[PDB]
Amino acid sequence: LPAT
Amino acid sequence: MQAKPQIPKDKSKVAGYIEIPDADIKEPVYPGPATPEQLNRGVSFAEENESLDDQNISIAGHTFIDRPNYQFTNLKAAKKGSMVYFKVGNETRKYKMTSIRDVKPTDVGVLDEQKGKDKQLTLITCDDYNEKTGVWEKRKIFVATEVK
Ligand SMILES: [Ca+2]
Repeated sequence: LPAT
Repeated sequence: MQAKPQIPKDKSKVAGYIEIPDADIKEPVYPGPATPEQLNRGVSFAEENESLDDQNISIAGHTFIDRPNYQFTNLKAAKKGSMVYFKVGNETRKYKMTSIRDVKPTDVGVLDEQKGKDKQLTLITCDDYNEKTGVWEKRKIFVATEVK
């Protein structure tokens, strides 16, 4: 899932 | 003749903007993917080839404890029945938080892109920062149903  | 917005080659241009009244947020929309380079500007499309009319338009951004006007820091305040607005070019679409969930730090499937009848806006906002492992453990991603 992107967004760290 | 009518408007015809399309993620162009200006990876440097906001493809549009996004705001929520119940959450009090208003930020730009840059082209996917939410990779560090993009997240450098604002909530980028969780996916590079996202479509201006995709069955599921995903977007992601980091959160800030000391900043509610960040990408998705003030989202934790918004919830279902939340009216969401998506502005792009000269067009303003609309969505309403219909579902909300969370998943381990690897369930990429969050991009959830299957329902088409009622398109959607997959929101992705990471949080639950860890200081021991130095990484985000829980993941927060809300889906919204297109209404416009
Ligand atoms: Ca998609």
